[PDB]
Amino acid sequence: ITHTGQVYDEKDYRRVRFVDRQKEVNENFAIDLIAQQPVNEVEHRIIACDGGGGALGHPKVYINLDKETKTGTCGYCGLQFKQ
Amino acid sequence: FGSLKDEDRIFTNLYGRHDWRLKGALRRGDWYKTKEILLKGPDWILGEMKTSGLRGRGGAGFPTGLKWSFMNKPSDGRPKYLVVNADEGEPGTCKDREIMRHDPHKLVEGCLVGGRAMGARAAYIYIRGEFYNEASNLQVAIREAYEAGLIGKNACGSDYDFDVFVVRGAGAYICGEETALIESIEGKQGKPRLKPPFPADVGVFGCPTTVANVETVAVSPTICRRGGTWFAGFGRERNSGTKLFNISGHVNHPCTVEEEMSVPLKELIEKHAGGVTGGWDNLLAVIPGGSSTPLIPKSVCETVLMDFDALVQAQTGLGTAAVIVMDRSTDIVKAIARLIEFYKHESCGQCTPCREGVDWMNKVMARFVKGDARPAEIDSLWEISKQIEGHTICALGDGAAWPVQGLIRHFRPELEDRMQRFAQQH
Amino acid sequence: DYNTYTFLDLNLDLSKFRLPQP
Amino acid sequence: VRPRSDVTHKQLSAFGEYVAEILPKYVQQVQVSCLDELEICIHPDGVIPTLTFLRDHTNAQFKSLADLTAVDVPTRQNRFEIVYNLL
Amino acid sequence: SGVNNTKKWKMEFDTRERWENPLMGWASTADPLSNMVLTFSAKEDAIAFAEKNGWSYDVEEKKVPKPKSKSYGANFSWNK
Amino acid sequence: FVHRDTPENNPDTPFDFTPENYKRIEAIVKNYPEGHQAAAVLPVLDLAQRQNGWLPISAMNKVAEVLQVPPMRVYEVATFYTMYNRKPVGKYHIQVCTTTPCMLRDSDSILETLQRKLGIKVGETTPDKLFTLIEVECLGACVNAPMVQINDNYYEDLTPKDIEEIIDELKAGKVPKPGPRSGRFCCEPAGGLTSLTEPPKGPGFGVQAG
Amino acid sequence: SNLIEVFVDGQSVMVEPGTTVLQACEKVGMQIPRFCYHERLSVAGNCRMCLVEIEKAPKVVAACAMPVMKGWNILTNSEKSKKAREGVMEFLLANHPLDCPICDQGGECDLQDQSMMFGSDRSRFLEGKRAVEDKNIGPLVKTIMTRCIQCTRCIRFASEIAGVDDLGTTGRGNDMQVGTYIEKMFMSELSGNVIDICPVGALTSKPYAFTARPWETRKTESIDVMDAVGSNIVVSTRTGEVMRILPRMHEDINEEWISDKTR
Amino acid sequence: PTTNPPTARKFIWTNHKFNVSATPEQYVPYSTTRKKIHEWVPPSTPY
Amino acid sequence: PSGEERCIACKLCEAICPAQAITIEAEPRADGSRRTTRYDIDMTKCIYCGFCQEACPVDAIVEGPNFEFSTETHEELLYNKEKLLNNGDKWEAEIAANIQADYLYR
Ligand SMILES: Cc1cc2nc3c(=O)[nH]c(=O)nc-3n(C[C@H](O)[C@H](O)[C@H](O)COP(=O)(O)O)c2cc1C
Ligand code: SF4
Ligand code: SF4
Ligand code: SF4
Ligand code: FES
Ligand code: FES
Ligand SMILES: [Zn+2]
Repeated sequence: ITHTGQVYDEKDYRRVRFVDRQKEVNENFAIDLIAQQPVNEVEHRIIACDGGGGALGHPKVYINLDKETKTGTCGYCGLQFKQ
Repeated sequence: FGSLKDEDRIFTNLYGRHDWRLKGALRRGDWYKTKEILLKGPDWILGEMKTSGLRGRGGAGFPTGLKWSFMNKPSDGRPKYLVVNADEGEPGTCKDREIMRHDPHKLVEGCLVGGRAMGARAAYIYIRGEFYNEASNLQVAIREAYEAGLIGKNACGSDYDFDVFVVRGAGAYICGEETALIESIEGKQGKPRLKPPFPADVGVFGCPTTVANVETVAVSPTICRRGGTWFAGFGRERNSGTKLFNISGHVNHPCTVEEEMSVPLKELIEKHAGGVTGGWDNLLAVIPGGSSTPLIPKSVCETVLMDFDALVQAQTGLGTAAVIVMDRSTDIVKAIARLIEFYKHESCGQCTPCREGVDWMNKVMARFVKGDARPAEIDSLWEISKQIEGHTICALGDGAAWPVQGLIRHFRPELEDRMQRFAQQH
Repeated sequence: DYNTYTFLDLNLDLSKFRLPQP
Repeated sequence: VRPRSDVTHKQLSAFGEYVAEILPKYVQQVQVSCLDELEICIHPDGVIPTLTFLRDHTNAQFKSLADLTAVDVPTRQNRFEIVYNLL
Repeated sequence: SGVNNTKKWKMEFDTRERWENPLMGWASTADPLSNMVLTFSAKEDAIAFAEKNGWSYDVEEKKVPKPKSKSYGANFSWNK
Repeated sequence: FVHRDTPENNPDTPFDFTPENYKRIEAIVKNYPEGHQAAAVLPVLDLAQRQNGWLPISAMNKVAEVLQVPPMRVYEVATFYTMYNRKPVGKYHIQVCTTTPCMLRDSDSILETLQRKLGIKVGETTPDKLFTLIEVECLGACVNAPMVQINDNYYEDLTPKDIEEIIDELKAGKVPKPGPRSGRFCCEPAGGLTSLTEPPKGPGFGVQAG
Repeated sequence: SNLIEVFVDGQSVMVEPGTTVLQACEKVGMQIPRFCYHERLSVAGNCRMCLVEIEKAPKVVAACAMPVMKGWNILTNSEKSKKAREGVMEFLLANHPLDCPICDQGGECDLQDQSMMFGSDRSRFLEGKRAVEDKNIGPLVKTIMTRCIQCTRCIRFASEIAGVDDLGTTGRGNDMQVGTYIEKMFMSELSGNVIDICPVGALTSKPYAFTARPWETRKTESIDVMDAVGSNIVVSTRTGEVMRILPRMHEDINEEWISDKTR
Repeated sequence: PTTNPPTARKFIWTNHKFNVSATPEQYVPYSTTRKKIHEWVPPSTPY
Repeated sequence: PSGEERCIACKLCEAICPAQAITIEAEPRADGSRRTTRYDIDMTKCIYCGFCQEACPVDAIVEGPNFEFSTETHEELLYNKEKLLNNGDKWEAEIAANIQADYLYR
């Protein structure tokens, strides 16, 4: 159910906690939300993902998009870029 | 002073004009007293070198005699060796390309004359692979010599047995370095070693070894023939003998001519070679020893003379004595910038200070040519420059820092204006 | 004019002269 | 880097010697930190005597007790290090 | 490769139960002397602390790296 | 510097020294001290290139076996030096020297001339694969500043036009008089010898006794 | 006999002839900041982060590689030997990708600490950085090699401690990347030690990728039971489940190394 | 908010809720980590 | 903005929390990305210092404007990743405006 497949077993009693209450979960899951964003087709071997917004984003990092097969993915945003 | 006589010059075959092959060499009488000299013994030969006062002739001008002497210590059961670097990579150096191509023999007897001085079992000549044709010339010459019996067992009538080999370089400036020539000879990657295990002590293949600029090996037979005194007389004090001078760039007749070392610079371009293109007044700067040495601006040139002592007083190095001249028609900021590009495309990357430092100066230098960088950045490069100068495993990082230091030292106002020019147009 | 193997083949020719190995 | 006046490190140092001389039966070590603070160290028996001299001496009146504390160095045989700070 | 944490002796009490907490899954411990590690400068002083406090002790001798001979020349040995 | 196996450039391309080449390899090994065959890596690897300009990963592997050296070692040497292609290369493979000495004597012009002459941009090769243009660094021969190394030859002291002439010679026919296509002989003073004007000396001259 | 006396800041330590300058400082107790020098790996001199200043000498010397000589005073903390570290650390950091909150050698970094202790507080590298394509060296070691400080301890271990002789340097300049030229996995026992021996977090462990962070890990010293060498090991436990087993040094049994199986 | 509206980011809620504490919508804390020590389930086939 | 949670589990928000409130355990997500399996701020333990706001490199954990979250039961005050992420989604518009106003100062 949750982001990590956290689902109390059919016999676990913490399910009593959810009795007469809502088990809080978020419909918007990141694993999926990042996928939607398309691969950025940059034209330089190495590009940088400042995180969007500079100081309001994530530490700046340079990605090597040299591997033709795969696409570079910022360890921070998850945004992907291909040459 | 200067004005060496052609008669007292060493490579008469310079500029060709005489068969680089043996016959022409016999008329030159290059192989005249070789048997006798070797018969004299290792010590006597090395002694003549000391008397000569001959310095390096290659990159750093270490006293040749003392250096070679370091392997005149008794053999410890490992064959001693001779390595004659002919990489000739320092930008501006065609100095060596001559002896190798024009007068291969002089170097062949230089090798055996030098060999008995160090008691080397054999000599390997690392001519840069770029010069394939050059190689063709020397082993033809080496083949002639053995056919004659001048080299090999029973070398020139001497019980001394010396074998000379030629090794292919593969387009690396660093291969030139003394510890790195060895590793290329050893077959590993061309990465210099640290000096604590000195080259004589740990040799190639763990056998004592010594490395000489081809010019240094070539003059040893003629210096023994002419005697240290004759040679030592030509130079000024510590700086001695006559060193070939290669003048390239912004000069009317660029050429390599050998002249009395300690020859005034304003004169070198004036008497041999040719006048500074556009008049001596059109001299923005000159780099006396090649790319590694700092360039000196014109004020100093009129006064400075080409000898290593005088240059170190001037803060520049005689080095390979390659004179590169820059008229007032050149963007020095870009001239030196390509030399830093020359060093980023070439340093081995073994040591942290050169690897990142030379790349760091390249990035800053490219911005400096554009003028994008602010004025405060200029003194930073200075600080980046000396971090690289004293911390590097080899001298190339030493060499990369000096041109940067020269540009800031004498042309700081021009770089500031390029700084200013870009800021104004926004 | 020289061939691609000039250096190597010339050397092989010199092998006979080459003094004995260490 | 903090500004340091050596006037104090000299004044306090001298006083340290003065105290030590006057109370040599108990003062073991007298040091001035690099922070210009004196720290006479006394044998436990000198608790009464050293304090009293400081509370009632014309050339060293130390009327109020800022604090009494005890660091505990377990390694040290004498575990506690009673420290009395006076003004 | 720093050795500044291998200098002072430490005596550490034996590890005890760390059961998972049902409501949040946080680790839960019933042993008070667990997180306590006292630092003593010398082996003799630490042994003393155990004896007077009455805790059982099992001292482990310090093991320091043995001297190792190194020299850059070796790597370029004729025959290694 | 990563060899991602490709059908063309990968060991499926079998490599083996022609019988003659192997003979050459043997001599090369003889020069070095016995027990130090590994030292012949550079020379042997070059021979491989002579055989096949591409010098594919398979070739590197063969070199290793021939010299009984770890495969990685061959790779290090190949990826370190620059005279090794490690890819397919043009029949002519011209290289233009662009260090400051040459540039100061207008090397850039030559490169530009070639770019359009060749019709190919630097770092690239012609469609017929006849010519590959590379901006190489100091190739020595600085005195004859304007200079380029076509294949093994060193064409020197060239004015833009001269190259076009040379390239044409290469494009139709062969052996286009490789060398400095200028009036000067080698690296002499262009106008006239500043020295070495007089005849050379003779054996024994000014020789100290013995 | 065989006991030169060298002074480390005037402490007259005495060392067997042959001891390096770094080793001389160790017996006094001082520790030269070092990268690319491991006790049981050959001296290489790649980093030059250990430059010290022997007294009355023009240039600073390489600690890990300089045979000490009689009389020398090391001046390890000399204003000079601090510029010789304040300026090297400038370089290692310049091409470094700042993903320290990705680098799971977060608190286990000999490059942040040697930077927080022996280096400067800021940066002047206003230029751009570099990036090196990663490599799938294996299923145990995750090589995010854009982190590599080209210290060549891997290439040594992979040749000297283990006889793999596969890892090697490829190229020259600032794009010397120390990864297998062709993609051949580093398959050997003793493989996981590369993780422990790379001070940078370029190549680290793939199973223990992001499960923890070292300050939290409670470290209990125990014995290897997978094999009969009985190698000493430290089991790093967080909140009661083991997170990592890494080696702890036993001169006689496992001297800083453990098998691929038992970690 | 009318004058300068806020940035919309295609995850932000459109119906914001008040304190749901007394109502059954309330957060009930739970560990989101999965099991750690999986166990050997016996063999269901009689030996 | 894309929808990928900012936290990359560097876990120094846990390191600098004065009260030991934040508990983080992580594992590489299927995507291969670094993410926190469990992020639990115990608000009763938290003393609202705001250092976590300070420490985060990606600034994933922020001190949100709402002060009215009084709860009938003690368990509700303990917050897991889902409540905080939901709290983040609800107040993101104002949090973004607040960080926008104060980032130059920091
Ligand atoms: C980066 C670098 C490149 C060098 N290139 C050459 C060269 O091309 N030719 C040369 O003779 N020496 C060169 N040297 C100097 C050699 O390392 C060595 O000092 C010299 O060849 C010794 O010869 P000598 O005793 O005749 O001076 C170079 C040094 C460095 C650091
Ligand atoms: S290695 Fe990992 S941790 Fe150490 S500095 Fe580089 S990134 Fe930060
Ligand atoms: S990988 Fe680790 S060890 Fe191998 S070089 Fe890069 S940093 Fe040094
Ligand atoms: S919250 Fe900020 S700091 Fe705490 S882990 Fe996630 S990212 Fe690192
Ligand atoms: S620079 Fe082109 S010849 Fe040396
Ligand atoms: S430790 Fe001194 S060179 Fe790296
Ligand atoms: Zn990103």
